[PDB]
Amino acid sequence: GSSGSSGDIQVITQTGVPGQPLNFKAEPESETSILLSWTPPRSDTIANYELVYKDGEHGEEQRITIEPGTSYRLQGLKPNSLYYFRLAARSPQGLGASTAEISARTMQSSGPSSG
Repeated sequence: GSSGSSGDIQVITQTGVPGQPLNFKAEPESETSILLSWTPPRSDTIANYELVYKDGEHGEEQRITIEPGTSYRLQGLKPNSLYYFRLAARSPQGLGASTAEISARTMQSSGPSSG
């Protein structure tokens, strides 16, 4: 109606975190596997990356322990299914920034011919 609050959470600025990677893209390497291509920032010291994925829109935001490199191979997915993905450099001092929410569609698996 009229009564307003406009009360936003006072984010905590703690200088000391890595900068989200660049050239971040996801491609369906397989029907049950997906490859991710990203570019690591200047920060050489990297523990790992956070991959928040969820089954479609009503999925669960699960995190995976990825190795501190440039790319990673994810396995164990459903065919012809949408799956969201989000990368975010993880430092031993504090979490960094998360890349743009990108999603990849698995390959269209053929039908189980009876015969």
